[PDB]
Amino acid sequence: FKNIDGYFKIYSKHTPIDLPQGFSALEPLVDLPIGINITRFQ
Amino acid sequence: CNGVAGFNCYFPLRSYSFRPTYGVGHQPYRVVVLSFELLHAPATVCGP
Repeated sequence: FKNIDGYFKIYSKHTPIDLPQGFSALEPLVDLPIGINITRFQ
Repeated sequence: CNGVAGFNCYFPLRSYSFRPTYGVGHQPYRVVVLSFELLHAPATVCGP
């Protein structure tokens, strides 16, 4: 999750298998023109 | 006026009672107003 230049960007990746080894890039999923201020999440 | 009509107590509404028999400059006009915003913004709405 990133928030830059008034845009919210979400990248995602899924895999069927403590964190595993190996390399696997994440592909872009969604961009949103929301333009708010973000400081905390849950 | 204790919530009742009377002298100096007028209901602030008035009816139109539109009829097809009025003059040309008397029938109701259907009006719309479109307002834009020319500023720096994400610019969600844009033309074809």
